[PDB]
Amino acid sequence: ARNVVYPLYRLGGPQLRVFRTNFFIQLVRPGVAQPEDTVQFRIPMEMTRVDLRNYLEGIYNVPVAAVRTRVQHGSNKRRDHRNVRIKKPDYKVAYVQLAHG
Amino acid sequence: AYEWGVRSTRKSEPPPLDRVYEIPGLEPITFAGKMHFVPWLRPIFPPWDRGYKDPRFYRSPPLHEHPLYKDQACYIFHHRCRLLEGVKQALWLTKTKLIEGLPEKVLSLVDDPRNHIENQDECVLNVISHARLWQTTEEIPKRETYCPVIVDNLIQLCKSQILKHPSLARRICVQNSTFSATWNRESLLLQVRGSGGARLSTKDPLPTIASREEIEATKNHVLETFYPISPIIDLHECNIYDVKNDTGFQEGYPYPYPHTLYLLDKANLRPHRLQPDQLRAKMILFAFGSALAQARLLYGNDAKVLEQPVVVQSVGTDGRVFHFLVFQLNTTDLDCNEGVKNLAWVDSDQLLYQHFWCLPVIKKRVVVEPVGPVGFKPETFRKFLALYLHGAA
Amino acid sequence: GLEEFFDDPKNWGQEKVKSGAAWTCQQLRNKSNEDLHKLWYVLLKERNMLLTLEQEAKRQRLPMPSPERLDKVVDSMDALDKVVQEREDALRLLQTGQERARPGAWRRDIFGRIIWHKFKQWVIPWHLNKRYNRKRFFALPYVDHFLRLEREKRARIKARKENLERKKAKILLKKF
Amino acid sequence: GADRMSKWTSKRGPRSFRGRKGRGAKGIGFLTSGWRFVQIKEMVPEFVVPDLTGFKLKPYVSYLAPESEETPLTAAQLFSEAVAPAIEKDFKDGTFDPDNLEKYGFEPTQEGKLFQLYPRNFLR
Amino acid sequence: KARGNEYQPSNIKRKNKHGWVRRLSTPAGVQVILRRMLKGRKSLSH
Amino acid sequence: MKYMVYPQTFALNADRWYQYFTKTVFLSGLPPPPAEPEPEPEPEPEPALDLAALRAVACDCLLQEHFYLRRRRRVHRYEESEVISLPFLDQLVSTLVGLLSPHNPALAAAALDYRCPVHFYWVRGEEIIPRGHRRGRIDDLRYQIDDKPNNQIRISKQLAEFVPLDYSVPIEIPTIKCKPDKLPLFKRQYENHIFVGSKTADPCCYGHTQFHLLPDKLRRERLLRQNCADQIEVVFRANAIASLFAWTGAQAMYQGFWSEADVTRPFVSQAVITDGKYFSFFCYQLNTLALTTQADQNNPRKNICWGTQSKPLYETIEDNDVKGFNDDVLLQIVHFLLNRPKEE
Amino acid sequence: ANFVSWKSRTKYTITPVKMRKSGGRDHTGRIRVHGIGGGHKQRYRMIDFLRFRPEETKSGPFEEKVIQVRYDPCRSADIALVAGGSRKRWIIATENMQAGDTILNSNHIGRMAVAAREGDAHPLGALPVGTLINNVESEPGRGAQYIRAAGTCGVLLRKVNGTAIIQLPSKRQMQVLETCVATVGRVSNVDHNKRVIGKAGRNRWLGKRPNSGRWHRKGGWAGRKIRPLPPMKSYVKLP
RNA sequence: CCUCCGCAUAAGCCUGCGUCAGAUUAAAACACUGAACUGACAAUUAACAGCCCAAUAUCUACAAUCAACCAACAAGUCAUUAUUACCCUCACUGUCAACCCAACACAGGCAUGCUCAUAAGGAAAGGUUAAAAAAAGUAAAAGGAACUCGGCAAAUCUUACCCC
RNA sequence: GCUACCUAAGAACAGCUAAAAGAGCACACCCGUCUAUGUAGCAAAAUAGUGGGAAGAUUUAUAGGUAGAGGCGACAAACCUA
RNA sequence: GCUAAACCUAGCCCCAAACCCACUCCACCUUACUACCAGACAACCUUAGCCAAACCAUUUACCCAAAUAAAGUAUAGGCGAUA
Ligand SMILES: [Mg+2]
Ligand SMILES: [Mg+2]
Ligand SMILES: [Mg+2]
Ligand SMILES: [Mg+2]
Ligand SMILES: [Mg+2]
Ligand SMILES: [Mg+2]
Ligand SMILES: [Mg+2]
Ligand SMILES: [Mg+2]
Ligand SMILES: [Mg+2]
Ligand SMILES: [Mg+2]
Ligand SMILES: [Mg+2]
Ligand SMILES: [Mg+2]
Ligand SMILES: [Mg+2]
Ligand SMILES: [Mg+2]
Ligand SMILES: [Mg+2]
Ligand SMILES: [Mg+2]
Ligand SMILES: [Mg+2]
Ligand SMILES: [Mg+2]
Ligand SMILES: [Mg+2]
Repeated sequence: ARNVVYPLYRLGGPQLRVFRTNFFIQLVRPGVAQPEDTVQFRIPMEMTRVDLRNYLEGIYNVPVAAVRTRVQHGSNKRRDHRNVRIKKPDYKVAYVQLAHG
Repeated sequence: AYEWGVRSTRKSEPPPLDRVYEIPGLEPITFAGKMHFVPWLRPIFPPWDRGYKDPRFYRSPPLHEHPLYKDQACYIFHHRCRLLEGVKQALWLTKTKLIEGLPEKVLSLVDDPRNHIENQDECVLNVISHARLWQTTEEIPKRETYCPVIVDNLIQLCKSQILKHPSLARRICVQNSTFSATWNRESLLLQVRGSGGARLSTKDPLPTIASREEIEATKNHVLETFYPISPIIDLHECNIYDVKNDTGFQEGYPYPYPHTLYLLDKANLRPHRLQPDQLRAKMILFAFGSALAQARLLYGNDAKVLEQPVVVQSVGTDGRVFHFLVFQLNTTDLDCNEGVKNLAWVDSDQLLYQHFWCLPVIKKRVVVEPVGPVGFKPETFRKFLALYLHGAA
Repeated sequence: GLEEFFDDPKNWGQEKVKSGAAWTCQQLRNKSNEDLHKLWYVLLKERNMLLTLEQEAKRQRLPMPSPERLDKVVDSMDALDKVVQEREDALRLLQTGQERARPGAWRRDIFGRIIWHKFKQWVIPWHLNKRYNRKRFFALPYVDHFLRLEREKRARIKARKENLERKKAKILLKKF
Repeated sequence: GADRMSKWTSKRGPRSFRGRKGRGAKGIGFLTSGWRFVQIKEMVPEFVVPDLTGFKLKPYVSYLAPESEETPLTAAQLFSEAVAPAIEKDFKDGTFDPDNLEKYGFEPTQEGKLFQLYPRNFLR
Repeated sequence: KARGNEYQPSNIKRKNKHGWVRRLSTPAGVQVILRRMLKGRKSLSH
Repeated sequence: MKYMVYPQTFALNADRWYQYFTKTVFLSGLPPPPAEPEPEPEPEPEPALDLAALRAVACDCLLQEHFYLRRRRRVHRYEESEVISLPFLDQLVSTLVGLLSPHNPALAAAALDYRCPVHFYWVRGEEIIPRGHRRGRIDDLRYQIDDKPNNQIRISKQLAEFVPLDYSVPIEIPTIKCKPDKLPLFKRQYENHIFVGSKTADPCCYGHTQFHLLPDKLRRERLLRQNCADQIEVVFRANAIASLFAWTGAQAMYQGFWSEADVTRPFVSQAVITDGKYFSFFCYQLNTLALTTQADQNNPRKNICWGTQSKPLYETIEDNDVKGFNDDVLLQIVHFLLNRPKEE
Repeated sequence: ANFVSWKSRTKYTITPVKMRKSGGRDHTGRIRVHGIGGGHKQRYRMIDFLRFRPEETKSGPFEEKVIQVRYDPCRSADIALVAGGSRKRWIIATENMQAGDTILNSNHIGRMAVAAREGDAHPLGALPVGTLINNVESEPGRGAQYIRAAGTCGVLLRKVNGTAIIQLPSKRQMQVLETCVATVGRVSNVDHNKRVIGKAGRNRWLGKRPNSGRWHRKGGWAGRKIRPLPPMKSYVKLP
């Protein structure tokens, strides 16, 4: 979940569980050539590799073999008519590699 | 006296508490209720503790309540102990007499022409060249990487003779082993815990070197003592310890009997490298500890003169200079200084080579000395081969 | 499977998907919590597919078939979250008599303003928390003149606003 | 000079500044002596996804459904529809005792259980 | 020689010299921040 | 800038990518034995191999680390593959070499190495630069392998080839319709090293057998946990291909061979790649060293790697004695160690 | 300014300690002393100036063994590493101390004076009158603050009913308690005056900056002054 | 034809010559369509590098310079042990460019590694003519400092003396 | 974040003559003697050539310190954001 | 006939009246906008000067009770500027 306070884990404490997740992802078409088992997603900033793997295998039952992530910097070059820079949002993209061929 | 703690760096005592804490029956009104500091008030806080154990933030109990705390201090010799009066210190701590030359058995074993290596001088020169110049991509290998390499390569070179002597098959070279031997010595509880490079362990024990005649005749020898310096200097005096006289291998181990302990000087820095006398003392004490652990394992915990001595061998190397040692242990009683002493034939300062030029030293575009080892004594490797061949012939 | 990031392949490039009636807060209150959870995940998958379609339409430089579907799903999930939060708030009020399930305190920071400081669930007590004891929740009153200046600036803005309202009303009455 | 207006992110400083800032992801473990990262399974949010095979509730509604007057749920309404019938019955029977409200659904302290309400133990 | 390049950027020096923590560490810097807030500056510090 | 190729890698299907980068064909099983020569002196003294003695030595080296040693710390579940299995591996290799010296005299004069580095640098293919002031210009795809086997054996006389230098196989080397970067692979610029395990002045130029230990990042249990079940043999295959190609290429370039002076004889090497308990064996034959675009237009030669499925040496070692012990794995180890340079 | 002194360690040890330079700056960061800064890096050997200090669980006078005589970059005179019992320490080497010698540290004061070789430490009452002494204290057990430089030496002049009178290298005389310990002989590293710096570079290595180029006119202090010796210094309390 | 360049890392900067469309207009010191641009779309994937460590005592005299002889001074850049605690693991962040500081697409300034002329990287001439004056060179009869405040500059390789 | 000085922890110095070296020739590198150009210039101090040094009192990257009734200064009334 | 020219209304000013503001979730004193760790330091202090005195050297209105008047009076003051 995002924009929420995580309970602080103490040694021996219960398992952290999220029941109504706040993460929404987009399945984007790659802009370059990628291996046949590679699926490209656009995920929120606070999502991690483990979060996306568990998301995919729990909500869509998609077997996942690998996850890599990176942060794309949105352009802060466009100027408004008042010469104020317009910022395109930075986003996070993930490359997942499917599991069983 | 002069004390070494500058108070500009010491801890600062807390500012004196408010005078409201000196009025009986009057309860101060502080900022503990707002859970943050404010410049007008001040709170006393009880000491805090955790109801749960956390290993990343553990705090050990004070030393006196440790279960293994002993009122009398035991003196520990480990791999990093450097004795001041090294050789004499080791002889006193171990109750032993030193012999200048190596035993006659090993030299007789090596003097047989058929017992030599096929091309011994060339093989040893090649091993030196590989350890000192060829072993890495870097121009001049460091001691930390060329000492163990040269020793392991010499061990393999000697191991190559298994076909000529089909009795080296009952050996092995164990790494990451430890000895722990505790003995009383004039009411001084001494303990040696040794952890070095590698030990040759064989399925059979080494034959005794000295005879019972020499063992008996040793009883007139008097251990030299150094008055101003205690024999205990430069040993870790610890009050927390346990008395376990165990070796690194219990029953059922196929190679129980140690053969030779190899002691490396892996240190690029001279102050971190041991001096030759200190290294010799280190190998003397390590061999004594191995022999003592074996003696306790085989012949109980009694302090007695052994009818079957225990022989342990050792060699300490800087990478260029070698020191050889054959140690024979005859007694398990070491509090008294009058009985029969153990024996130690020690050979000191044996160069395998004098210098190595990793690059061609050039003076006015003409080479004066070529790339290779300058000076080479085959007798050092001959002693090495004899020590390896002691157990099997 | 990954086919759930896209709609029925018969709808691909069909320019219209006739569906609507996003969930109403009352209709979601009518349901139970397990049904709410399952419907939340259904709406989550639908929202993911709609976001995927929107991004792909942007890449292809074509209009989105029916963009109002995304708004309907978004507000339906917002209503579901509202219903769950309402039930939780009522239960917390009933059992502990509290709102604002994140503990906090009215404090006064280094600049002299009145803030609502939310707590941060540490593991050691605050009196030996070193980082926490570096924040200052007090004034040091060299800030009082700045407080008065900000108050006067607020008063000036408010007076300008009221005067402008008066002038606009006067003009409106002058014409009509 | 330097860009004062752009938001300070993890891409902007020197090598040490990079890698310390982060992007808002929540930690799932700690760093040990060899820089090795130890993950804690309990610090990773486990997604509680239900079964949807027999679930007949679509993400939209039919237009034929009729409107209803909205009524936000209150603590009073929840009490009236949760505890009032049972406590009315056991007061009419004369068994209601004011001391023990626990068997009506109330609990004195919230520390004992796992999902405590005021400090909001759980996530979402 | 040429003397236009007096600015040799470094984020560490910038944040150490004109940062928020450095401002708040002194009552004078707190008043600098207060002056910025009163004037309505979009950036109170570096 | 060159791609850093890691033999022990977490990349998923790295075996095929390494096959492309190296121009290597892979086949299951050992290379066929050389039955062409006729050993008319079949009756002879022929000192038979002591299977009981070799099994005893192997089990003793196993028990010297796994069931028992005077350990100190715990030892933890991590760093197990370093504290237990690495000493087990080099102990086993040293004892086996010493015991097999009488049967294989080439082992006595060999050089045994512990964790020595081997590097190979080479060029394979080209690309057009897509961005920047060098856009549209052609550049070579450079690769660098920096390996470190747990144990190595180097000899001064080259081994015998397994198949002829022009040996043709109907299967073709896999090709990627994608960039090397997406393996993932990453580029870097540092020193280009061609290193056989020792400098050029060492008489023991050629290689005999490598010994590789899989790191803790690539445990069988971890691969199962990451939902990568059919990825277990891929790491073995990739390690074998990369390490043996690097070793054989360094051996060839130490003889003055390169892309424009390919070879006059094949180069061969062997490898035993293991987890703590599972073992796999590989044979490699470097045929061609001409892998550039210029030198690979009309080149029919391929490098060959032969490999086996990973088999467990033992099974559930517990109670001071090993429960199961596959003697065939130790037989494969000794058979690999018994290979000698061909003599007429 | 954030200045923390390097002299921050509360346990005596033999290994050299890293010492940070100052540049003639106090804790505030301003120049307090001119002409100081930027020499060769140095490490600190800890000198035990309390010459008589018995070990733990031991009380009486003790002997010691000069293990080595070493050069100290932090002082004019050289320093002897000396071991005894089970501990070693650095002390100020006096002249003619070499490795292998034995040194006596004694506390008991005798009815008749004792004969002392050039390296021992006795209470000033036990010493003969007129001996050359060094490393003297002021209170008993205070530790040696006076004569400690290379080649310098002082002389015991008289013994009084409970005190002893000592001449300093500057010829000033001071009386200390009879139980004040001092070491016999002159300090080592003699011929230190004859050292020739040779060039300004050697001064720079030594860590001293050049003098200011500003021309100061001389005042009334500049002429030669012939003053009488200052009065006796007394360190004996009297009610 | 030039190359005293270049390729990386650090630091700095922050999408800043990738694709498509507008090019009717707009900056291109002119233009084609792309370094002085508008909108949309797309990308930098960790092994490299950052981000570390449970306490309480205790230990740590012997530089480096191929470290071996020899030789020093300015005296130096690297080490543990004892007991208790501890069996979960591979997260997060940087990764683009023709680029930074100099108001500029500025003959200026800019740390380290690598080959020290290259396998990198580049273009002094918009076209013409062949005036003066000016700048940078090249060659010059006979003479050889007669110039000039002064052998400044240039060309050749240079003796002796003085002041500070 | 320039610059003056300092502190911590780093880096660089080819080749030849090596007298041993705050030695000599000489790169990189630091500086700026003299000339010419330039003078709203490429440049609010540059360019070309020529020069001084270049294993040291050297040069230099990083972080930190000293501030104006002051700091720092191998005193030039030097420098402390043209 | 090009460049241009022209335009009312955004808002503002001075009064009166009235005492005025600020947590949706998340983050923010460390390098602010950073989920998660053991020295607990801490603020309270007479303005000065320009200027006037035709220089300047004591001195030179400026402070927070509705008005007005007493009154620019009593007083102060290089007895002078002025207060
Ligand atoms: Mg002077
Ligand atoms: Mg002077
Ligand atoms: Mg790049
Ligand atoms: Mg400019
Ligand atoms: Mg080119
Ligand atoms: Mg041109
Ligand atoms: Mg022309
Ligand atoms: Mg022209
Ligand atoms: Mg002429
Ligand atoms: Mg003339
Ligand atoms: Mg004339
Ligand atoms: Mg001239
Ligand atoms: Mg010089
Ligand atoms: Mg020179
Ligand atoms: Mg002057
Ligand atoms: Mg002047
Ligand atoms: Mg005036
Ligand atoms: Mg006037
Ligand atoms: Mg005047």
